[PDB]
Amino acid sequence: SGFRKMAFPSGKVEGCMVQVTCGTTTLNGLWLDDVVYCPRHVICTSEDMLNPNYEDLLIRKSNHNFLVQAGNVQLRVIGHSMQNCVLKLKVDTANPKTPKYKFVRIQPGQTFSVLACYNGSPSGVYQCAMRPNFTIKGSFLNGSCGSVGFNIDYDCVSFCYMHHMELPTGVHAGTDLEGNFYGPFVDRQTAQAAGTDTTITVNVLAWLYAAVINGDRWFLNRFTTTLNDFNLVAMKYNYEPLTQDHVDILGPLSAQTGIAVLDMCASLKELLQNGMNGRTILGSALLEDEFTPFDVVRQCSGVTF
Amino acid sequence: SGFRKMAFPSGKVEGCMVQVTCGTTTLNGLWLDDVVYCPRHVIPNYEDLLIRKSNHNFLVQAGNVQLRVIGHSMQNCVLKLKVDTANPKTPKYKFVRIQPGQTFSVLACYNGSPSGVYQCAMRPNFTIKGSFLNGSCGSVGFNIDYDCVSFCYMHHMELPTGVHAGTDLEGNFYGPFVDRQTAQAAGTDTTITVNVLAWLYAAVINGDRWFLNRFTTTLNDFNLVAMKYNYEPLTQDHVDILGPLSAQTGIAVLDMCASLKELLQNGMNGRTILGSALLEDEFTPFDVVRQCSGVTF
Ligand SMILES: COC1(CS(=O)(=O)N2Cc3ccc(Cl)cc3[C@H](C(=O)Nc3cncc4ccccc34)C2)CC1
Ligand SMILES: COC1(CS(=O)(=O)N2Cc3ccc(Cl)cc3[C@H](C(=O)Nc3cncc4ccccc34)C2)CC1
Ligand SMILES: [Cl-]
Repeated sequence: SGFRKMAFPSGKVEGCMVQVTCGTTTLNGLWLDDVVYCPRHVICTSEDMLNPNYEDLLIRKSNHNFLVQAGNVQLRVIGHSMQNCVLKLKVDTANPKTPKYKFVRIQPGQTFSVLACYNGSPSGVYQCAMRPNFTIKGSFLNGSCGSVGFNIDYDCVSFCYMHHMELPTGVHAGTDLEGNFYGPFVDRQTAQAAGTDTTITVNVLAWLYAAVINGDRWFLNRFTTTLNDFNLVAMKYNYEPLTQDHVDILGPLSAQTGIAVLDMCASLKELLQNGMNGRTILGSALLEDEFTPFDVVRQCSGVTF
Repeated sequence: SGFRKMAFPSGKVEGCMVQVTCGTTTLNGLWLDDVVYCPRHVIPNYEDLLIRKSNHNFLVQAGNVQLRVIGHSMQNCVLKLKVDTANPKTPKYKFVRIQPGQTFSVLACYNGSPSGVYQCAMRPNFTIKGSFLNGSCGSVGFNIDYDCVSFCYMHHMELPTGVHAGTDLEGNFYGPFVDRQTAQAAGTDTTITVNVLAWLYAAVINGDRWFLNRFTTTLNDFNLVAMKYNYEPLTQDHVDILGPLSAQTGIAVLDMCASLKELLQNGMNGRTILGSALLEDEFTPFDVVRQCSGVTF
């Protein structure tokens, strides 16, 4: 019993965190085999950030301009290249602590763990979701750039995010490990703002199924809904449209609890209309959207209370 | 910017998790140097049950390697299995006993394999609101101070309300519990007042000031009000501990108490604080300072 926002154990990622310094800028890098991956803005000044020409800034650098530190050991950079918004620093030593890993690009609604780092040293781990507007609501201070997001289903680390910047609203933007930004963001000090955010509907439904598994059914009703009538109502509360894929994905949780997806959609519609009336669901007074159907099946028991 | 429920990095603890099997029971153990620590219920008159066991009855598995048990002893509700191999991954560590209100990270494990990490607090009723399934017994709670792991909790059981109970690493239970199948229940819980105040200071630091007002209060008037909402009494020590956050934000502790008093009497009125519609009590003053400063390990 219980339902917590649970992160993956971070040990496999901790052994990959290094510090990268170029001139006055210091940030974090991910050391996998003989390559250190880091945000390309490590080559920038604060002035450069308005309209940086990364190709022009990079051609002026040599390998020995990049200082890489793994613990108390200085790594020697023997090559460098840029792939999209990430810099790949070839080093003389392969990381003996390199785990089994993949680089995966995720979709909005997907969750992952963030190992927040400063000066190549891990400070904390927390669970996050890629918002529908492609930002993340993280907890990051200056010096956190290069911190990574990941999942560890089985013993393989799937790296899905590298931190690049904080937007004016306090939310965060970054790239996959191939350097492609999530969303329409640029690694430039440009007037850019997160688009209007929405609630991840499939995740709220998954969390309502988690509540039923743990023994709570106060929020259910005798009604059902068509998928179209549910979406017409959901859009009015800034909820993401629910697709047939989302309905298919919720199939296993529907079969375990005995509550059809469209019947759980009817309960959500009523919760949006009435609120909670002094009650909570899994210790929360708001509808939680940062647990996916996969996270619920992973954390919850296979036997409904 | 941002404020999340953050756990310590778990790597130093992951390298200590092992699987312990005795008969039909399988649970987790903590391997430090040449000793594996686990709940004694893996084997009730525990001394009588233990005398009938030999070293070879305890099967200990670290990853894909079988460790050989060469001795065993009981300390309170914890079994200490002496093994033939010292853990080469043993970190710098201490065994510490925490107080209610203090927080810690839990590395939840099944079959000696870590599955997740989450942050939680020792409730004033000595239970923890964890997330554990069958097979999680022996999972540990800890804090990291510089490079030293301070082990503070070992999981033993789930109570009927779904909350959890366990011991320190010396085998002493947190709370009036016993390690047997009998009628036991968590007492009525209260809210950790000093932690709610710390979280209100975290909200101010993150730019949320709607709850701030011109009023102040006395410690006595605040405590009279707090007792009526099932909040723990606020002591002069709690006021002293909140000193740094008070100086940083410019809001006196009894000034923040007047805001909390108004939040208890009026509610949030459709508003949230740090993305929450409830008053959060699982961040200590030190957790707030640490997350709003970037301390590393
Ligand atoms: C909205 O302005 C802020 C960021 S900044 O200092 O202006 N900054 C400009 C900028 C622009 C583009 C890119 Cl790719 C990186 C950056 C940098 C940046 O985003 N750094 C930070 C990342 N993650 C959390 C940070 C919390 C605080 C400070 C800085 C952080 C540096 C919050 C102050
Ligand atoms: C009231 O909870 C139940 C627990 S039990 O299976 O009866 N149980 C009896 C018992 C007695 C003493 C001691 Cl020290 C440990 C235990 C065990 C226990 O507590 N295990 C569990 C711990 N943490 C989460 C668990 C979630 C599910 C199951 C079991 C868990 C085994 C479901 C009925
Ligand atoms: Cl995805």
